[PDB]
Amino acid sequence: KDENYVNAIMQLGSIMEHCIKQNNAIDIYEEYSAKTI
Amino acid sequence: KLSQAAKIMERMVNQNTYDDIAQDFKYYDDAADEYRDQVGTLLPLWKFQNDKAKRLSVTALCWNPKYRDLFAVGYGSYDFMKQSRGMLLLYSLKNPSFPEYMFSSNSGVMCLDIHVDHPYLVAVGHYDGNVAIYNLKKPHSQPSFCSSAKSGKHSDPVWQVKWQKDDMDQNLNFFSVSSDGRIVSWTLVKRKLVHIDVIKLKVEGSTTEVPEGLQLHPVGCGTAFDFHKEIDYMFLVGTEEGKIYKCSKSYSSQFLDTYDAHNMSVDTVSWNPYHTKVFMSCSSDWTVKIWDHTIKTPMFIYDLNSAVGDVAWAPYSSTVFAAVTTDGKAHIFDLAINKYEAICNQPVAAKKNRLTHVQFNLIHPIIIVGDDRGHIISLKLSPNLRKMPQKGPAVEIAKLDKLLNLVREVKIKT
Amino acid sequence: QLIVPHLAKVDEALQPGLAALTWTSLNIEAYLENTFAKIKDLELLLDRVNDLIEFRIDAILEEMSSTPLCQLPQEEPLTCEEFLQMTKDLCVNGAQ
Amino acid sequence: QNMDALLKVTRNTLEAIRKRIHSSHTINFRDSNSASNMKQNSLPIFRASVTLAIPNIVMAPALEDVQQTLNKAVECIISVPKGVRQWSSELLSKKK
Amino acid sequence: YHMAYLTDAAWSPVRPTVFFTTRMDGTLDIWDFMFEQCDPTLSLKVCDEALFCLRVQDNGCLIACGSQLGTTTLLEVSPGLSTLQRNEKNVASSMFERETR
Amino acid sequence: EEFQEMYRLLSGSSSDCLYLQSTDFENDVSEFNQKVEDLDRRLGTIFIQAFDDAPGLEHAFKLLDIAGNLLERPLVARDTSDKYLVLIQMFNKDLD
Amino acid sequence: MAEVEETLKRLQSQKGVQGIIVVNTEGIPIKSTMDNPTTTQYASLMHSFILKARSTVRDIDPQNDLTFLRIRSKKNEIMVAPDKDYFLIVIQNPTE
Amino acid sequence: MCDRKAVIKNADMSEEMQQDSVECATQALEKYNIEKDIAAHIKKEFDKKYNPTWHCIVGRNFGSYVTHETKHFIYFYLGQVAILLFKSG
Amino acid sequence: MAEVEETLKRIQSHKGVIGTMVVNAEGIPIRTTLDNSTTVQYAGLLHHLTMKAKSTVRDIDPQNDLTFLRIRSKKHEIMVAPDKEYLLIVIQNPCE
Repeated sequence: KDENYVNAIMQLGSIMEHCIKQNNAIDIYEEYSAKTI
Repeated sequence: KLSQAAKIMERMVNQNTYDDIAQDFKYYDDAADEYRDQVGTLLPLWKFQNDKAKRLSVTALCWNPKYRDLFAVGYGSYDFMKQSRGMLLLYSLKNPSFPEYMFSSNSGVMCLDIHVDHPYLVAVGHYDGNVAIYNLKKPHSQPSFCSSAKSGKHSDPVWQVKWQKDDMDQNLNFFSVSSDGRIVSWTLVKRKLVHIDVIKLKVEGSTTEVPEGLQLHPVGCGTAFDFHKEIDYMFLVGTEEGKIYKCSKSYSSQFLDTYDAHNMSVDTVSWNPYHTKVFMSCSSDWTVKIWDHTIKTPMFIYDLNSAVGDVAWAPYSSTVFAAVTTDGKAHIFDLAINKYEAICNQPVAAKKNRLTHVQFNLIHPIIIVGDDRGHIISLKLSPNLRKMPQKGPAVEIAKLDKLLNLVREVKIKT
Repeated sequence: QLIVPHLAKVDEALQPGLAALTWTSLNIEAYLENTFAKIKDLELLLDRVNDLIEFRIDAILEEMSSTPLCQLPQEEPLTCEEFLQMTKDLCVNGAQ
Repeated sequence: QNMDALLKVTRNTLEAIRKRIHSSHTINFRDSNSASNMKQNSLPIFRASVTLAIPNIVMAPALEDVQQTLNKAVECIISVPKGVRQWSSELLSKKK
Repeated sequence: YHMAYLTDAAWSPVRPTVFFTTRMDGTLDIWDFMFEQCDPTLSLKVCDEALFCLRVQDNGCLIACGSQLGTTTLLEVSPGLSTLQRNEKNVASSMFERETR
Repeated sequence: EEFQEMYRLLSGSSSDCLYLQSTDFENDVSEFNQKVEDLDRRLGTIFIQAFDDAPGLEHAFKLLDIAGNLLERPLVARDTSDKYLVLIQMFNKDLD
Repeated sequence: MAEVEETLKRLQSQKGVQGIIVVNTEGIPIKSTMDNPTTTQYASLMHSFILKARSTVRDIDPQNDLTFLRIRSKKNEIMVAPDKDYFLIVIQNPTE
Repeated sequence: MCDRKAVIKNADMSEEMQQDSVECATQALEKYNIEKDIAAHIKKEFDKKYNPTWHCIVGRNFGSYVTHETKHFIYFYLGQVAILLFKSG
Repeated sequence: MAEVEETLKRIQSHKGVIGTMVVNAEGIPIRTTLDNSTTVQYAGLLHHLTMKAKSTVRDIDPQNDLTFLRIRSKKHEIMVAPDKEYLLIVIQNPCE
């Protein structure tokens, strides 16, 4: 119910929504004759 | 013992240089298009450049068929007396700062293509007539296969190479065209690059007997060729003389049809990805001509007043294509909107700078323009440039058929 | 060092075309076949000599170089009576 | 090449003997803490028995016999190139 | 029709499509009629004298060639010429029937 | 099975394929003669590729007799005229 | 080896990368391009952290294992992967 | 009955009461989640069965230095929860 | 609250995200997308890993603070977002 819960979720959720797509668009685990004897 | 770790961070040092800016262009061009009626804009995205190819011309561009962010760039020298080495570089949108894979060739790279089934194999032709097959899985800079004089090669520069379906023995196949008039099918059998001469180009009407008894028959220099989407044997040859030879794979001696396309060198001939009958031609004649394969006459004529380096069909709809010219201007046309003028014409480079090649990303709405000094620029099409109207390829076929029939009704009456 | 008599014949094969012969000359084809045949005989000389040195002299020298004169066991500690086989039997057989 | 290869035979034989004799007292410490009684990680070259002969403790067989027999092995290793006939060298070191 | 008489031959015991041939010019011709039909896959200048006898080891890897001088050359062919390809017998069965037909 | 389906459509047609009426000569023979010549140049292209695949004199003449009774047509005669001279050229090479 | 050092030089030449240190599992740096005291406290303090990061992850899941760790501070992100007996640190400023 | 394998690391008794420690820790893990009561249930069962004084340590990350009577100490892993039971008193 | 949950359902609705929860700057969950026992173990361990990441930031330089934390393991990736009083920790599988 405290107001500091609201703006923290908005600030970090902007980081989450930006950086979850960073985990999604880039896959970290993506691994790219006959001689004389 | 750090090979696993260093490979992880090398791929993934390129995160904040991708997705701080990949989701940027997803919603960066949503501006000023509700106020502009029918004219689009090209949005300046990132610039790709390497120091090893500063004085070399971008001569071929091809997106990876599997990856929406990886593309391969080849570097050559269109200047005939300033020939030099040729670079093969692959850039990812994840790493705009540094290319993902570096390759080098002795002769100037003038053509490349990526296999659709095997995105790790690229066939690259050069100025000396050698075609080479590079493997991306191998970290070595050498191609897996490479033609030579003993294995068969062109005596003239290779201008286009295109991958093809596997042959009658299930071996990888690709075709090449060159200035020696030889269209050669190259087959990937085990560890060899076998060459098969399919079509030898000859010029008609100029077989003159010099008055002591020898006939040097004229050999039409080949510049551009593309295969038909549905018909397997159908393909076209864009020639130096301004002619388009409609040809078949099974007829090595007779062309199916000949179109007097242009009057200087036809740089690019490509088929429509939706309509099976529509192909297009561009040349240095400053005119951009659209054709049907059943009709001799060009359906559309677009004089761009500058030498059109390259054209490419867009794969989201069949009525829009792009053209780049030597004056630095990129031209966007839409036949359903403007049958006579470009809907967008923005100078993406300087007047001194000559544009060479252009292509579209398959999924993301961003284009790439090549250059004669090695520059690569990414550009997102505006929502005006990707405006959508039922869905399907037959819808795009019927949309272009109405445009075809109307211009057919134009030429019947007018 | 040993092929300078035959390389003199190879040096006898090349010199008329480099200096005396010209491009307008009509005896090029005879010079072409004479140079080709003498080069072809040089091809037969080179491949036989390469086979008799890269393998034959080198591997047999390598085979005897890799022979250990003391077959040291790791299953039983050597004693006074055990070490006599190392001194006499396999040492002589290795020498043979 | 033949002297060099033959020297590789003697130098590999003598290094193999020298490495095998050079073994630490506690070289079996990697297995367990009671390595004094168990066999070593690399097997000990010699085995002897310790007994009393008043007023002395004598180990059997004699340690001087171990050194002499090892030297006799070295002498017969040294005797191996004596039985090998040499070719294509006039003088290497046989005075003036 | 070769320029020299053919003196001995031996099929590959592991490859139905591979046979080896000898001439009097010391030429061992490696044939494989899925790759090339009218020409040998590999041609070797084994010696400068006339080969007379030819034998192949049962694994198909080692090849002995006897000459006019009483010498024998042991040749280790490539894994592409000594290993059975997938359904190589089925390739051979079809064209042998086709050419017989 | 695809060939079975297309003939079943002709067999199952309400109107007979053997329907013969006035002026039908100009109706279909001009289309029929077009298909004969198109098959002739397709079979002629097959023979030319097989003639390049013919490795000898007797087998080319057998292949000539395999594709007989059609080379008298002028269009395929022009196509095969050069390969007859090729057959002339390697009869020389067999004589040499 | 050659690919490992080439990647290290490539990572150092990457845009915004400030640091590269190779440390074993005890906290002792092995390969570094910078001054030692900043290298040493980079090595020791996060070796305490990688002993806590791997323990916390494995507390959550016994069969899991730590593969990578990102510590994004106000200046940069500590960008580091463990590998067998070592972990290689990349100190990269994403805004540089 | 959870299939938590009793990975025995150091068990200094006879084999019979090793299983009693395994079975009681299995009952303690099934009945309780807090490591207080898991260490309590093992100790109170062993105090009733094998006399005072026992001590039980239950946890996932601990390094323990304890002194124990002979034939009266086990240290083992039951699944992932580690149990240190030793007698001292 | 409506805008708070709208972002937090959007975070869960993003690709590969396994579970999202909010732990404070003390070690207790507030809301969760998982069960209570798994989240509490996730809350106590990852917060104590978060301040240990914060501790690793400040002993490197006291003027620096942690702003974001990714913890990639063999199975998933733990994504901690530190704030003044809350930690927005998201479990996401990048392979999904």
